[PDB]
Amino acid sequence: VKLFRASEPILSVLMWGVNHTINELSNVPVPVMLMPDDFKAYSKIKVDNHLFNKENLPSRFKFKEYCPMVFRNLRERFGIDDQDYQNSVTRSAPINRFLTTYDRRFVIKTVSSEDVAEMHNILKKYHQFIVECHGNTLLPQFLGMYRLTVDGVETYMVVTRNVLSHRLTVHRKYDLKVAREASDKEKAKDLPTFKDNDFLNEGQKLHVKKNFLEKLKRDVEFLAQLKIMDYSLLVGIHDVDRAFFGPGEFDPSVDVYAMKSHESSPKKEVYFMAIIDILTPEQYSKRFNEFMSNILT
Amino acid sequence: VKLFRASEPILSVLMWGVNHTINELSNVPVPVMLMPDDFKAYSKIKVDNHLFNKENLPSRFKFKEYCPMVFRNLRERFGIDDQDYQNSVTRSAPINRFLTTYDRRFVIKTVSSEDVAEMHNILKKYHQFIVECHGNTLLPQFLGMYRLTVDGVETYMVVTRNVLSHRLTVHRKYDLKGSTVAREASDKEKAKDLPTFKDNDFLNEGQKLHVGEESKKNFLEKLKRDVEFLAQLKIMDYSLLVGIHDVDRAEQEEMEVEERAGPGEFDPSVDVYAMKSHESSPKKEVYFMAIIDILTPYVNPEQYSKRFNEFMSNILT
Ligand SMILES: O=c1[nH]c(=O)c2ncn([C@@H]3O[C@H](COP(=O)(O)OP(=O)(O)OP(=O)(O)O)[C@@H](O)[C@H]3O)c2[nH]1
Ligand SMILES: O=c1[nH]c(=O)c2ncn([C@@H]3O[C@H](COP(=O)(O)OP(=O)(O)O)[C@@H](O)[C@H]3O)c2[nH]1
Ligand SMILES: O=c1[nH]c(=O)c2ncn([C@@H]3O[C@H](COP(=O)(O)OP(=O)(O)O)[C@@H](O)[C@H]3O)c2[nH]1
Repeated sequence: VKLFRASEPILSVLMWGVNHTINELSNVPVPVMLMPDDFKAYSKIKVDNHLFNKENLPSRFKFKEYCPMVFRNLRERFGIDDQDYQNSVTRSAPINRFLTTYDRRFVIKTVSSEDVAEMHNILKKYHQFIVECHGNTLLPQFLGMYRLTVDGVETYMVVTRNVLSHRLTVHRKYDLKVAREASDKEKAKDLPTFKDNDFLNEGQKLHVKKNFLEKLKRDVEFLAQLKIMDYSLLVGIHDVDRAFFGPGEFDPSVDVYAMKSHESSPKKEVYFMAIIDILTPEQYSKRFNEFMSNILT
Repeated sequence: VKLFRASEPILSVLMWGVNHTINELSNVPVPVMLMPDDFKAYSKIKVDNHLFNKENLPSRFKFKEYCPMVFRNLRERFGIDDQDYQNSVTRSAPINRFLTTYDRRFVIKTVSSEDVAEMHNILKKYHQFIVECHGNTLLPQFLGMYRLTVDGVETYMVVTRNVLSHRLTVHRKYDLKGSTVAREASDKEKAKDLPTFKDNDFLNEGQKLHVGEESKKNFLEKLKRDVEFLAQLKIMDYSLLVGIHDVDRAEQEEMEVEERAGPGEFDPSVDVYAMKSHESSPKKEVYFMAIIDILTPYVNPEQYSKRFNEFMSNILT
């Protein structure tokens, strides 16, 4: 009995909508191939209840899902079962614009209308690229894209697989990208978001092999070839020593970006690494890949 | 995996709609009491898909369900699981406005805006009457009420449990009102495969139904209660539907089917209007008898009750 009880009403709508669309999809056959119209398609449901089920849901709301067939296929190619996605979103309200599902498995990012249009422009080439990778890639893994309408205001969301581990507490986070550095406001947060200058001014390195770079070069060559800029690389460090289940112990089919540190590392660490924010040139490609090529040993 | 394949889009939308509302209802807890809000409530969904899932459903339709909590409660009170209701509507399209679910268990009647109004106007008294009779009534057992919009057109439908059996063939059928006037079946009707005979055809045929004292008394007590209730609510033009199933003929036809390559026993938990004929009776028969068509408000209602009951009393011995 899924009460869609949430910290606030828009989360109740997100839960109700992902539950709804994923069931509806379970009654839609898996095609032999996607078709171009699947790349221009959408689902839209408008709910108008009166004196009914208003306990946790709003009474009037709208839910739209962009390209349901394309994102169900992507979900498949990334190895995510549809019922697991639905459970991660509806079993418990998502948590803290940036959310994760209660089980920290997926992140729900609020995006702009421009970002939704941009993804619509990149989607067929992105999907074909993921086919040709067999999902082995450092790009964001898009699982769904939704518009919600609550109290007249529209909100747009993109669901991606979490870069960081959903079980291991991550101890230092870097948003590696002129020159950028952490605001002292951000620098005073419970888990800071250090940017590019303070990974060099701190002396951290990540000691591992070379095939990470082989995947990254393909990814960023693709991003540039699609005229995308402004993307970052997200890096997380987990210090095993800080500390049933275990320490440094993770499932690589769930934390897909995780990487064990070499025996040669000073600290006993596990790293997580992936590309983020790819919804918006060629020079960016080379400068950014250089920066990240000089951080593995 | 449910395609909702149907010969007409409206049927597909009906199947989608009952599926949707029953599954939504399964996330709403089951209340201790009904609140009065529950009798003025409704649920509305408006679907506008685009290049998506258009094999069977329309891209654009609307579905409204009335007092979903009250009819869920009624379903409970009549012994019907929500899961079974959903499955009879959605496993395969309803068939031949009048339909029954593929498994013959429930009847789906297209009704009018005024019928929906009168159903609201009587629903609270109807629920309490069902409550204080424990579901023991000849009246229609209402399980759902919906409004479909396909191609900008609104269709109201009312779901009821079948007066007739879902297994036993029904060989003769009458629609009796007890009216002073000459209710007789047209040559048109009388020329159909299973015609619905009316009063004067029931009398000019000398049909009686030997049911036996115990069932006859339960029946006449049920009917007296029910039609006093209808008179209280100023309701008229309701009929008694009677179906006769010939056990021997059923066996003959059954064997003529099996030759191309119990008997007369029914389950009163599903065929709730069903009665076996008396031990010492001419032919082995099974009857189904219930009241139908009770959504038309205001011969007076008390006068209608009187004439109706006086007629139905002597239709069975
Ligand atoms: O005594 C009542 N209590 C009610 O609670 C109630 N709810 C509906 N109705 C009757 O239903 C019919 C039209 O159907 P409906 O009302 O569903 O259409 P609508 O006017 O709401 O929508 P729309 O056609 O403008 O889009 C009309 O006779 C409504 O008066 C009720 N009568
Ligand atoms: O636990 C997390 N798992 C993630 O997978 C994840 N992805 C991003 N973030 C954070 O959100 C902002 C990036 O957002 P962005 O889209 O790259 O850029 P912008 O600030 O323009 O929105 C920064 O604060 C990032 O540290 C994540 N946190
Ligand atoms: O629960 C039921 N199971 C049935 O199997 C059944 N068959 C008919 N009816 C009712 O009887 C009248 C139609 O009789 P009809 O003469 O065939 O058609 P109509 O009078 O509209 O021309 C209407 O009240 C129908 O809803 C049935 N009710």
